[PDB]
Amino acid sequence: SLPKWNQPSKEGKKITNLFVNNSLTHSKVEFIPQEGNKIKWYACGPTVYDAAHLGHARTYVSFDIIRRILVNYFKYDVFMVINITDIDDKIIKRSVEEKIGFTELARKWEYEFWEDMKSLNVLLPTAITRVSEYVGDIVKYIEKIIENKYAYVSEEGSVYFDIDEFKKSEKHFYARMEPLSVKKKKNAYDFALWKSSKPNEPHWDSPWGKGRPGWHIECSTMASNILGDVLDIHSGGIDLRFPHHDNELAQSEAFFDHSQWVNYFLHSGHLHIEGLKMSKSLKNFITIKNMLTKYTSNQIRILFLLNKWDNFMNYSPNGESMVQCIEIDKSFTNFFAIILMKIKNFDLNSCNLYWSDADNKLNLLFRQTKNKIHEHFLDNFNTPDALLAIQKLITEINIYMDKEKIQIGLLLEIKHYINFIFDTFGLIY
Amino acid sequence: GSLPKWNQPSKEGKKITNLFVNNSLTHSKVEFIPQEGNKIKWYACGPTVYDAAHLGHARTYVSFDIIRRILVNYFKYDVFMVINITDIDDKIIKRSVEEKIGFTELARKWEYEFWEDMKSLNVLLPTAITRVSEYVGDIVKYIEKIIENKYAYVSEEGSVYFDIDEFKKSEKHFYARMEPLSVKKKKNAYDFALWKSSKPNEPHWDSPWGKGRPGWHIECSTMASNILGDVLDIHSGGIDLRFPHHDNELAQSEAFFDHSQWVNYFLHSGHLHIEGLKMSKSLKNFITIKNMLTKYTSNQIRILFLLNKWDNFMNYSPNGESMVQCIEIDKSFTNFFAIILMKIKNFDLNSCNLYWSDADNKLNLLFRQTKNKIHEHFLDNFNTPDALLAIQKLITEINIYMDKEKIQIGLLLEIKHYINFIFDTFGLIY
Ligand SMILES: Nc1ncnc2c1ncn2[C@@H]1O[C@H](COS(N)(=O)=O)[C@@H](O)[C@H]1O
Ligand SMILES: Nc1ncnc2c1ncn2[C@@H]1O[C@H](COS(N)(=O)=O)[C@@H](O)[C@H]1O
Ligand SMILES: Nc1ncnc2c1ncn2[C@@H]1O[C@H](COS(N)(=O)=O)[C@@H](O)[C@H]1O
Ligand SMILES: [Cl-]
Ligand SMILES: [Cl-]
Ligand SMILES: [Cl-]
Ligand SMILES: [Cl-]
Ligand SMILES: [Cl-]
Ligand SMILES: [Cl-]
Ligand SMILES: [Cl-]
Ligand SMILES: [Cl-]
Ligand SMILES: [Cl-]
Ligand SMILES: [Cl-]
Ligand SMILES: [Cl-]
Ligand SMILES: [Cl-]
Ligand SMILES: [Cl-]
Ligand SMILES: [Cl-]
Ligand SMILES: [Cl-]
Ligand SMILES: [Cl-]
Ligand SMILES: [Cl-]
Ligand SMILES: [Cl-]
Ligand SMILES: [Cl-]
Ligand SMILES: [Cl-]
Ligand SMILES: [Cl-]
Ligand SMILES: [Cl-]
Ligand SMILES: [Cl-]
Ligand SMILES: [Cl-]
Ligand code: NA
Ligand code: NA
Ligand code: NA
Ligand code: NA
Ligand SMILES: [Zn+2]
Ligand SMILES: [Zn+2]
Repeated sequence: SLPKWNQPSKEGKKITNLFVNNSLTHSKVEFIPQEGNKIKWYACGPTVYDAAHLGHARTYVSFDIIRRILVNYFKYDVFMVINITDIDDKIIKRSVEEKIGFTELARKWEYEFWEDMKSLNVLLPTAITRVSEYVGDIVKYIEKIIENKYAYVSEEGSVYFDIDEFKKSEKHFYARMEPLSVKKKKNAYDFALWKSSKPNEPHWDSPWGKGRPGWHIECSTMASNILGDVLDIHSGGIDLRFPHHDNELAQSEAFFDHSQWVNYFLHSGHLHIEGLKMSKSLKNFITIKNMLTKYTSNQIRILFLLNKWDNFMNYSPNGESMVQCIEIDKSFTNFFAIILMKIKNFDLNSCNLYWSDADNKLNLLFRQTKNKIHEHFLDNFNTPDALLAIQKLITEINIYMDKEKIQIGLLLEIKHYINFIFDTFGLIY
Repeated sequence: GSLPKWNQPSKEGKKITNLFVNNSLTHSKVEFIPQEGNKIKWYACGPTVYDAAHLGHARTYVSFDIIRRILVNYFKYDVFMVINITDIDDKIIKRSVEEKIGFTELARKWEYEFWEDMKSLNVLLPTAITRVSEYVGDIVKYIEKIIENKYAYVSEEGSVYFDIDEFKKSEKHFYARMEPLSVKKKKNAYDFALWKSSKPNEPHWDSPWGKGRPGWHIECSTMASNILGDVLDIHSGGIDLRFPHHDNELAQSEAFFDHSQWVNYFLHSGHLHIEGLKMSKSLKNFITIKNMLTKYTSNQIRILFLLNKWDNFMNYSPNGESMVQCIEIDKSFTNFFAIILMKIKNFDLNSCNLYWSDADNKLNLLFRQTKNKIHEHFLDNFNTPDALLAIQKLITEINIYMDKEKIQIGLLLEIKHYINFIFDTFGLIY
């Protein structure tokens, strides 16, 4: 009578002993691919009606880092999909007051969104799926949900998910991740898959009449069509856990008539500003473009690296939060300057190369750091502690370069390792 | 039992990739297992610095550079690599008297040129460089311990010789583990000098046994032992060095530590031949690395080696016959990057429909197949020839997809990043 989770079998799968905080189990569990070393991942994208703000940046940069860890560090094979919500009540209302038109507006703010991602060094996904391009597939998806007796059609022409029918099934549980958050309709908790459209509203043809997709049906449709019956990872901010993500699971479970559409559901914590979530609704937001007029990409990525992806974070404006980010950015910059110049200008003809005790000591700390970072990454993508490991290492390399006789080959190897980690962080020096 | 036995490392607590390597100790492909965790301690015999390096030298150092890059960059093993510089040697001594420029100055000259040649070929420097001139004191202490364990004796002239018969008697010791069939002052003709009493007009060093110079092989056991210790994961070199140089290193180090296995995996690269014979200084058939670089680029030379399995022999056709294919491959890669970078830049999100089409699905399917083919090849004793071919086939389809199909920009980025990742593992630069 309470929801259960099935862990993937380990037979035939890439095993790293990675553990992640899974919202389906409300706990840290071992990450195991559904197939081989493959990771099918779907991530909720923006509604393109306005600029993106620092809170959006927190989620997309945090999960960009995680993706980089998964691909660049652990050498998993990741296929990532992001939707663009270019049809929405919000897009419609903003397009009338601006009088610029449904599509011109969606395309404008989609452009600015990818430009903002580009500025933060956020990698593009393998696939981008616009809702406008998938309306035909949404209708076919909805039709099968009805064919499976888990959705019904109102007289106005709307289609609603039948929660009671879905629960009835022993194979299904509704609201797996937030159980306690639960005239035309059967039950008040039923939500629309297809919304009948007024003559003055944009609409699409359907077997049930002119209408528009409902709030959650799009994400289940596109992810199912591109990634199929089992997603390894589905991600988003914690606010989307209920009702958006829980409703995605009900739709996809109802469509495929199975019990687990997602193995691992990851939720980033919110960025708060003066104790409240950064939200357009609260008019407390800092745009990404505004943030880049005072701080660089490396500095902003360091800020997110310092805050565990799954915890809440508080941003103090006026740069109180960014002081530490700027100090770390400075130490990284100067470190690379010295080690690069020393590498480039080092002359072997004049240098004595005997492997000294200081060389042995630095090397030992270097290999210890590699292990500390590996354990940190396995521990739910603990970048704050991995970043500290790099800083401690750099403190000792700095001492060695200044005083000790330098083994050039050792310094090269150290530079290569730190480049590799910084590429995993998305830092660029 | 008249045949050497090999101890495979335990698998418990160690990184297992299912990599297989051609281990000259077993004369076979065996699963590679680190001695400790994911660490690999690796020692590689370096050059003798009395002259220029040639294409055969290049083949071995580039081949093992690629292998090192695969182990580190692809499989994420933790590798410590040591290369010696043989800057004391009969040849160095003979040339420095003919030139009258002086022993260290001459060795330092050709050492400089060796490293400039490696940098031109994009060969990464090892973690540790050990000059013999810097380790002669340690060489002497090493010899002392070998004598204390009764595995070496001192001639009256002041030379010190390894005692093969004493060494073989031990049940724990077997002499010539890798070429069993290749086996006056001395007890037996098969004994070899660890320390040689000093010839007149030759440089010399003090020792408890008199003025002398290290013998041919003692340096490599000494430096590898002092920095890496009693068990090397990997020891590498050209196949000609397997016997007597590498088998004698094993006898020296086993005698020093009095144990049974100093090296877990011994890798020997194949020779580069020119007109059916090994490229050799003695045969006067060699092409210098510098000479080669006036006609061909680093990428082209590395592609030449990528196409030939590291442990096979390869025949180099001169006048650029063998380099024709390499230059074609390098040009196709250059054009590929020029094109894919332009298409990425010119992509307009307003301009393009982004629906995940069946052509997008087909290219992606091929892309993931290529990743697995390349993984299987790297596990298959570092089969770069078959991996390079996999990249070439993929690039051909990406070229077709770009010309006609409506392109998924994110897919193209992922593909370009993977190819950059594989090309970095190859030491290619585009
Ligand atoms: N203050 C905040 N802190 C962290 N993440 C935040 C956020 N606000 C939204 N998201 C997240 O940003 C993404 C895009 O939001 S959307 N659907 O376009 O409004 C979603 O994953 C939200 O949870
Ligand atoms: N385990 C390791 N230890 C040390 N250096 C390592 C490394 N893995 C990669 N590099 C290094 O990281 C870079 C690979 O680029 S990439 N894949 O896009 O991040 C190169 O500079 C490698 O030498
Ligand atoms: N024709 C050839 N093909 C491939 N490898 C060759 C080679 N000649 C020498 N080496 C190799 O190049 C390295 C240089 O060492 S030394 N003692 O200075 O010559 C050794 O590992 C030789 O086996
Ligand atoms: Cl499952
Ligand atoms: Cl993302
Ligand atoms: Cl991979
Ligand atoms: Cl506009
Ligand atoms: Cl940037
Ligand atoms: Cl600044
Ligand atoms: Cl902070
Ligand atoms: Cl120097
Ligand atoms: Cl970097
Ligand atoms: Cl044995
Ligand atoms: Cl052993
Ligand atoms: Cl090498
Ligand atoms: Cl010089
Ligand atoms: Cl170069
Ligand atoms: Cl033999
Ligand atoms: Cl060591
Ligand atoms: Cl020799
Ligand atoms: Cl061979
Ligand atoms: Cl040229
Ligand atoms: Cl050329
Ligand atoms: Cl080049
Ligand atoms: Cl060839
Ligand atoms: Cl490259
Ligand atoms: Cl490039
Ligand atoms: Na139920
Ligand atoms: Na919520
Ligand atoms: Na014996
Ligand atoms: Na030989
Ligand atoms: Zn969604
Ligand atoms: Zn050697």
